Amino acid sequence: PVLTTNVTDFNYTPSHQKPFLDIKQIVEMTLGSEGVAVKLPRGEDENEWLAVHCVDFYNQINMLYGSITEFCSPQTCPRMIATNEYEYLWAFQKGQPPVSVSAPKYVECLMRWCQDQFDDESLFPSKVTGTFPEGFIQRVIQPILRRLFRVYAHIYCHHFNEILELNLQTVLNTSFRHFCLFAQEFELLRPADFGPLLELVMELRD
Amino acid sequence: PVLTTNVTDFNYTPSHQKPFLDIKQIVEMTLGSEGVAVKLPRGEDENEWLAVHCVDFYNQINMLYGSITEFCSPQTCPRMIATNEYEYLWAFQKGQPPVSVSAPKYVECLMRWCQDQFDDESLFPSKVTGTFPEGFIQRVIQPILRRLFRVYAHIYCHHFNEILELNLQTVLNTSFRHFCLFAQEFELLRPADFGPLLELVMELRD
Ligand SMILES: [Zn+2]
Ligand SMILES: [Zn+2]
Repeated sequence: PVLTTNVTDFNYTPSHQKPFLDIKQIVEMTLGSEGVAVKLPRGEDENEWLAVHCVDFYNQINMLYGSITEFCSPQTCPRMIATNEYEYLWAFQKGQPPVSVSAPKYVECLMRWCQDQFDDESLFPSKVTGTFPEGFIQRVIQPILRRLFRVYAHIYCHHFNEILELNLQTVLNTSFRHFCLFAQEFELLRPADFGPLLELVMELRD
Repeated sequence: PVLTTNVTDFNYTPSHQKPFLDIKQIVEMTLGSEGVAVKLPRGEDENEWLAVHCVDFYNQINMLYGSITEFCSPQTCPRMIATNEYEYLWAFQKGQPPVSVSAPKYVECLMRWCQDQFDDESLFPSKVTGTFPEGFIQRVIQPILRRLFRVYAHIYCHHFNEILELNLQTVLNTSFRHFCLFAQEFELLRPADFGPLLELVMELRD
């Protein structure tokens, strides 16, 4: 949930997942940085296609957070924010009210939660002989995409300078563009799910 | 030195450094992947320019190894190799003969050794009022560049598929190209220092 208005032990720890098979200033920096597979194939299963890409998107965000993880600590980022207009909250026990947490605690919990869904055989069948549950796209895929977006939002609004230092602007913008086009093709994310990055999506998408 | 012919605890650990201030198959995969600041500025000090870029190159290699580190363990890569024609060795105590070690042990030792040179005030002055030692370029910069190259060699020859999975082919090729052009401009590396990547350098450089 969304609230709209030298210690290293507690930074985000990356983990790769095995394959399934103000805002105006921020956006101008993003576009200026550049100067320095979406459709379901015919005969292919939609759930499988969406499952494949959901694990792939997790892995791109894992690689991108991992590149800057030493710059995001509970002292640099005491709240999970995407500018001062958006704060994102985490519920530690399911069905309980979400709370304010530092950005790396948030990212850690969220990413480990995604891996727990990928690793759950009743959600993501790990054999050819398994099936997907009813409501898979709405009940599993959509919540995962909505949450992974919040990680992109924190990176762009609070760590873009570091991404630029490492020359990862094009990899970041390419991943995000593919994430947003994929969500559009299947109506997984709507304009409101983009929060502070709406203009970015308007520019990058096309 | 050069010899020419589920446990996770022992993979390479990344650490960012604060800013100073067969082979034919491998090369064709590299070029096909693409379809899916060098001169000293006027009035500027050469030692400073080379010191700045040496820490920057370390940081690009750190980010690139970090992206694939879970795929390089003492079981996947029991020797530090760049194809079966080149094995690179590490001396654990200075002045002693270098030995065979696993790739991630090698990379760990080498990168931590680079940081120890960057952090040594008598080599890399950490204030405006320090000076560089005599022989800086030959005795400090050149050995560091020669060693960092061996890390690029292992990545290209043994982990390129994983770099491709993460869409980092262009970032890898861009870093390596800039590394090789920088070495050419100042004669830091010679054609022999490139070992198995000579053809790659021939294609990428220009
Ligand atoms: Zn942060
Ligand atoms: Zn390896």
